[PDB]
Amino acid sequence: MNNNMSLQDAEWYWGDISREEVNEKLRDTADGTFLVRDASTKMHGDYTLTLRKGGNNKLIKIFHRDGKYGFSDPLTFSSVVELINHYRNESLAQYNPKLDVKLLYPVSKYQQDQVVKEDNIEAVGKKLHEYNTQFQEKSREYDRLYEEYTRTSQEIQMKRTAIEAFNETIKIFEEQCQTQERYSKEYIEKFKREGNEKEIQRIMHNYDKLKSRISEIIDSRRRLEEDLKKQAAEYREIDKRMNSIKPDLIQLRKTRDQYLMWLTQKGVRQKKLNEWL
Amino acid sequence: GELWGIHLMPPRILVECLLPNGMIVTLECLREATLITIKHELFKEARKYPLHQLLQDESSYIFVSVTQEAEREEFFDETRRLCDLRLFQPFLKVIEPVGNREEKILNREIGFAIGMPVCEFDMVKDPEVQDFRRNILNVCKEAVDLRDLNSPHSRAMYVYPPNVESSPELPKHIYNKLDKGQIIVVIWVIVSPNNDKQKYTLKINHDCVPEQVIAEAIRKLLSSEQLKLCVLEYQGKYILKVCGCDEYFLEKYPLSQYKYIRSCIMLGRMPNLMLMAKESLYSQLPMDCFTMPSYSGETSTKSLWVINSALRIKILCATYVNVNIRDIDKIYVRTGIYHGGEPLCDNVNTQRVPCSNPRWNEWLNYDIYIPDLPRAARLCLSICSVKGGAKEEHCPLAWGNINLFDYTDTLVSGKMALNLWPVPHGLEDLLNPIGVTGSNPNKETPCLELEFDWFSSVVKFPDMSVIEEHANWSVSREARLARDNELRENDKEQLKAISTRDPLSEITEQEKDFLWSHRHYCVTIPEILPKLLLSVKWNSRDEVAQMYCLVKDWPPIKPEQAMELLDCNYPDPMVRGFAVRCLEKYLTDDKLSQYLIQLVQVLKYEQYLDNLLVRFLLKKALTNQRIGHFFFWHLKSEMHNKTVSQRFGLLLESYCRACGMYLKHLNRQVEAMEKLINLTDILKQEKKDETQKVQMKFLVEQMRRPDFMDALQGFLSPLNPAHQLGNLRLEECRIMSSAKRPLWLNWENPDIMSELLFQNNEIIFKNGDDLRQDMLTLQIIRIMENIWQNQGLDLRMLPYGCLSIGDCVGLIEVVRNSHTIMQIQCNSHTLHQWLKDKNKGEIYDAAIDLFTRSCAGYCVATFILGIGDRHNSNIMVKDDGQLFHIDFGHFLDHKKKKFGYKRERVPFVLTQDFLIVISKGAQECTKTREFERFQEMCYKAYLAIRQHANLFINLFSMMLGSGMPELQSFDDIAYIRKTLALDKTEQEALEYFMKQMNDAHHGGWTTKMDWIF
Ligand SMILES: Nc1cc(O)cc(-c2nc(N3CCOCC3)c3sccc3n2)c1
Repeated sequence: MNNNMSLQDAEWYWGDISREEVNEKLRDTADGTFLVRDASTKMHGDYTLTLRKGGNNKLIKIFHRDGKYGFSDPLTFSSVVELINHYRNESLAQYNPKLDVKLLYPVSKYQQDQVVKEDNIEAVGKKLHEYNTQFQEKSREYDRLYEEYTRTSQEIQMKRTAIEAFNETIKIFEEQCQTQERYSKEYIEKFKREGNEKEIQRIMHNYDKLKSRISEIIDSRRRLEEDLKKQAAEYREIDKRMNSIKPDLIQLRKTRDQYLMWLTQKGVRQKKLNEWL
Repeated sequence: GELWGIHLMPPRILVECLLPNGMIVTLECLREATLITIKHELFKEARKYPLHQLLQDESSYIFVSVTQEAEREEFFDETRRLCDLRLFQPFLKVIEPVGNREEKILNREIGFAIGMPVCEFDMVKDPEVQDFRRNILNVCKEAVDLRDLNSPHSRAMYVYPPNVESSPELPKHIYNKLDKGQIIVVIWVIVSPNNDKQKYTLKINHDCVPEQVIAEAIRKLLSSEQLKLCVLEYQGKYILKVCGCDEYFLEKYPLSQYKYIRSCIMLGRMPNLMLMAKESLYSQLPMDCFTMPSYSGETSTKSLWVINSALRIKILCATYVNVNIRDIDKIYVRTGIYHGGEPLCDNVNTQRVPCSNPRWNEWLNYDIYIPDLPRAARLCLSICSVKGGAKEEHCPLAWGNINLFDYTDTLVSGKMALNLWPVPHGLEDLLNPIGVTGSNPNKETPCLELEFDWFSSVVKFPDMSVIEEHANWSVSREARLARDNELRENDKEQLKAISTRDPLSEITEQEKDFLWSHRHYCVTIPEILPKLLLSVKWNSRDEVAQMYCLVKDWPPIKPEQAMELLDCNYPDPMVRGFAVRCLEKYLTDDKLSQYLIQLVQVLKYEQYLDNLLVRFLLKKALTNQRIGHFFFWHLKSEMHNKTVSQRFGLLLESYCRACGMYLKHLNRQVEAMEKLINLTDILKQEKKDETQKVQMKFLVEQMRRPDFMDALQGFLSPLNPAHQLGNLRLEECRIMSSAKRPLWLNWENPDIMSELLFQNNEIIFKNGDDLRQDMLTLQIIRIMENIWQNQGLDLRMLPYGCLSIGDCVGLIEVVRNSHTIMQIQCNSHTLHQWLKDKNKGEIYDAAIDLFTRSCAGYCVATFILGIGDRHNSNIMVKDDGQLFHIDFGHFLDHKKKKFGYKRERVPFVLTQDFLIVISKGAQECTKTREFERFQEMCYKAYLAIRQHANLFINLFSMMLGSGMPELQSFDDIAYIRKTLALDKTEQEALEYFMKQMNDAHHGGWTTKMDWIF
C-alpha cells in the first residue's frame, strides 16, 4: 500500500513551493514535523526534506542517480516514498547520529480537505468570501483599537511627566516656606517687641498667600493623578479588547488560507479569487 | 505647548516670583520680555513687599523654574524671552547661582538637541549606563585630536568634507560625454564690496586637482615664465566653492570624482565654481573646545566552563496581565535560549494556569550544558494566552529578552524582575528574539519575576587565551591539518558554489557538515565566512572555540559582505568585531553615508551599550560633519521609542558633547521642526472641521509672528546641511490636500551665487504619516541607480531627498518643474503631446530617450521592491522627459496579508499612454523598434540588480528591528528573493520577469517571439 504510492499523491510532497512557504508551515511546530519540496532549480539535487529538530528547521537534500535516491553516496532507496517511509519508522541517527529523530508528523497538502468538507467550487468560494469579510472586519476593529492604544500611551506619558513637574513645583514652593520660616523667626521675634503689628500683618499676609498657592498646586497635581488613573485603566481595557481579538484573527486568517488553498487546487481562475476576496 | 496646556500666552500675564527673603511677588509681565527686563520689573515692585532691606542687586541673582520636561532649569542666558523658556507653570524663583556655569549651559543645549534632560542619565542606577557615559568619552577626545592634528586644514575638512564618490575611475559612458576627456567649467570671482560678479571660463582635464583648477583661473597680457612664481606662492591663497552651496573642494581629489562635478556632466550643465580666499574660510571656522564633563570578604570568582550543571531558570509569577477571564482560557510563560534568531535548545513552556492567577513557581529545565552556552546567548520569553473540536490559538500578551551574560561577561544569577514590552503590530510569533534586551522602563507594565541559578559569587565567561587552549585540545581528539590533507578539485568547486548562495538561502545539513569538515580550507575563499558561521554548532563550546581561532586570523572581506555579519543572525562579539574591522579598513566616507540608515539600525541588535560598531560610527560622525549630521537625525527621529530611548539618548549626548559648533546649528534645526510639529498638531486637532482657506489664514498669522520668523529662517536644511534655508517666501507656503495636512514650505537660498544653482528651496513638511518606508525605498533607488551607472546602463532615476525626523514626522525634497500624470491627462495621446510641446524642436529625441530610460528603471525597481500600486497621482513627469515616482507608502508587498494572494504583482503597469510616448506617437506602440529596445533596457537592468542581490538582502536584514511593519521578519525580506528569482537560474529569472510583465500587461508586453513575418 505505502511504498507503491506515487510521489505526486504523497501527502508530504508539495512540489515547487518556495523555501519560505515551507518555513511558514514549520514555524514553531513540534520535533518530527516535516515535508518535502522540489530543490532549487539552480542547485544540485532533486528534492529537499525539511524537518524540525531542537526548535529548528533542518534541510536535507535528496539526490538521484540511476534509479536510486539518498542523502549521500551510496544512493540506496528505490524511490522518495521509500526513503521517507523508512525514516517515518526509523531514526535519522542511522544517517547522522547528530539528529536522532523520526519523521513523525507530515504536513499534509490534503489538510484543508479535512476542514473544508464541501465539494462544490462556488460553495467553497462563497465561504472564502464570508471568512475574508469577517477577517477584514476584525482586522479593522483591531487597527482602530491599536490606534487608540498608541494615542493613549502618548497621553499617559505626557501626564506622567506633568506629575513630575508638579512634584518639582511643590518641592520648590515647599522650600520657600522653609526659607520664610528661617528668616521670619529672627525678624518677627524682634518686631513683636516695639509693638509693630503692621509688620507682622504684612509678613503673615504674604506667608498665607504662599500657603494659599501651595494648596492650589497640590490640588492641581491631585486632579491630574485621578485623570492618570482613569486613562491608565482605559489603556489596560484597550489592551484586554485587543487580546480577545488576536486569537479570533489568527483562526480567521488560517481558515481563510485553507479555503484559498482548496481553490488553488482544482485550478480556479485568479479573477474568481479576487472577486471573492 | 510652551506653557502647560497652552500653545502660547498673551503678552500680559502674571508670574509668581519667589524671592530669597521668603516673599512671593505676583508680577505683571510681558511675554516678549527677556529675563533681566522681568528682573527689572520684579525688583522695582519688590520695594513694596516686606524685607526689601534684605535683597542684593539684580546682577547678584538668577531665575530658576520647572520646565515641560520636569527639569529644575537655571536660566543663565538672560536674553532668552519668556515663551522660549518652556515653563511648566508661570513662576520664577531667584537664587544665588552655584556650580559650573559653562557646564550647565552646555547640558541644557545638549538636552534641547536630544529631546530629554541630561540629568535623567545621572539617575540611572544601571552600571552599564554609567560606564558607557564615562568610557565613550575616549572616542570623543580621540576624535577631536584627529581633526586638530594637521590644523587648520583638518579643521576645515571636518566642517566641509569633500563630497566625493568612492572611486576615481570614471565609467566609459561618463567619460564619452566629455569633449576629448575635458570639461568646460566656469570659475566666478567677486570684485569687492560692489559685488558686480565676474567669470573666468576654463577648459581643463577632468582629473585636475583643485590646485590645478585654481592655477588655470589666474591665467584666464603679462609675462609667461613668471607664472611659476604665483602658482607656487599663491596656490594656498584660494580654495574652490560650489555656487549656491556650502560645499568646498578642499582635498586633492580628481575634479570628476566630486559629486557635483559628476552630476554636472550627466545633466549637461555648466559647473559653476566660485573662487574664494582660503584665509576667509579658515579664520571663519569656530576652533571649538571639547571639555570633559563632571561625570568623568573576597569575591569567589569562577569560570563558566567549571560549572558541571545543566541550564535551568525559575519562572515565579507575573504581577498582572490584561486579559478578559471570560474569553481567554489559560495563560503560561513561553521561554527560549537563543543565539540571535536560532534556538540553542528546545523552547520550554511553564504549566498552564488561570488568567486571574499568573503564578507558576517552577524550574524550567533546558537540554543544554552550562559550559556550552555561547557568549551571545539570550533568554527570550513571553506571557502567552490560550483560547480553545479540540483546537486552540496561542497569542503573545507581552514579551522580553535578557542577556545570559552581562556587559562584563558575568553570567546572570538569582532573582530578577523583567517588565515586559507590548507585542509589535503584526507579530503573531509567540517569542520576539529580534527585539531589544533589558527591562521596560515604564513600571506600570506586566512584570515577570524569575530566578536564575546561583553557583558562585561571580561566574565569568573565559578569556580568549583559555578558549584557544580548549580549541587546540578539541581538535586533537577529533581524528596543521589545514595542509595535512589536500583540498580536492571536486571539494574546491562545491565550496565556491556554496559561497555564491545569497544570505537567506539556507545551507543544507550536508552542506553544514561539508563546510565544517573543510573549515581550515575555507580561509582561501574568505567570502564564505557567513556560510561557515551558519555551519557551526553554536550550542557546543568545542566547535565555537575552534571558530574563534579561525575568525582571529580571517582575511578581511569587502564592506558590503561584512554588513551581512552585522544583522541579527550573527550576534557573536568576535564575528561582529571582525565585521567592524572590515569597515574600519575598507569603508569609505561616501559608502558610510550611503549605508548610514542601516548601520544606525544595527545598534538595536547589539547586546550592550558599549561595542565596537558604536565606537566606529561615533568616531566617523565626529570626524565628518556630513556623517555626523545624519547620524544625529537618524538617532533623534526614534527618541520617542522607549525600546531605544536610553541607548540613542546616551549616544546622542556623546555626539553633542564632542561635535563642537554644529550643536548650535542642530539646535536651530530642532527648534524649527518643533515649531512646525506644534502648528501641524493644532491644525489636526483644533482646526479639523475648518476649511483649507481658514487653516491657511491661521497658519499665515502664526507664521508671521517674530518668534516663528526667527526660528523658521536662517538655518540649515535637515535634508542637506549644505543647503542653507534663508527667509521664508511665506506668501507661497501652502497646506497640501492630504488628510494629515502637509506643509509645502518655501525658503530663499541666501547664497551670494544662488541664481546659478537655485534661488529658492522647496520642502514638504509632513506630520501624520510614517516616512521611514519612503526614506528606505528612496535610498534603495539611489543604490540601484549607482549599480546601473557603473555597469554602463544610463537609466536615470530620481531619488529625491527624504528624511524621517521624528515619530511619523519627516521632510521631502520638492523636485522643480515636476507634474503628475493626472494633471497632464485631465485620450491616450495627451501625455506624448505634452512632452512634445515641452521639448518641441530638435531636442525631442533626447527627451523621449530620457523618458524611456526613466520608465525602464522605475519599471524594474518597483517590480523588485513590490511598492504600492502606481496610479496617475503617484507617477510624475518633468519638463525634460524624466519620469519618476512618489509616495511609495509600503513595500515588499505588505498588503499580501489582509488578502489571500501569494502572487508577485507589478506596481507600475505601462498603460497605452506611456507606450505611445516610448514609440514616438506610433499606433501599434507594443511592436515598434523603440519598445523592443525599451524591453532590453528593462532586462539588462533586472539582471544587474540580481547580480548585486546580496547587498539589498543585507541592507533589509539590518532593518528588521526598526519597528517598521513591512520589515518584521526574514519572511518579509524574502519577497525580493522571489522577484529577483534567486533560487532560479539567471536565464530562468529572465523568463520569470518576462512572464510577470506579460501577465500584468494583458498580452501587451511582447514576448521574445517577435514576428519579422
Ligand atoms: N506621502 C508622500 C510621500 C512622498 O515621498 C512624496 C509625496 C508627494 N511628493 C510630491 N513631490 C513634490 C515634487 O518633488 C517630489 C515630491 C508631491 S506633489 C503633489 C503631491 C506630492 N506628494 C507624498
